[PDB]
Amino acid sequence: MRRYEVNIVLNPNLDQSQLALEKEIIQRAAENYGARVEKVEELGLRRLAYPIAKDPQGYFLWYQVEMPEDRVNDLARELRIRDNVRRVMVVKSQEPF
Repeated sequence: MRRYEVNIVLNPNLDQSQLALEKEIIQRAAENYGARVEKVEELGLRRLAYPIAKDPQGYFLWYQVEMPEDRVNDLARELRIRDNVRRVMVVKSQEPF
């Protein structure tokens, strides 16, 4: 197991209902791939470095997870297939919470 930060950008135009659903899907996927979700932060709306799906902003979520290294790429791939997920970036945790 190793600790990673998962940075997720979502469609900025979601209702709180839809948003809550997307977070539930993310957590189930992480658990299905063996991750322990240690911390979740809702960062909120930011201007993207470049527009995605023609929208210049995105709703940001950040997770600190501990999970097997061999499954990290499969989880990122599973997350990127939801239509509301605009961007996923996973980095190794340097200064964990």
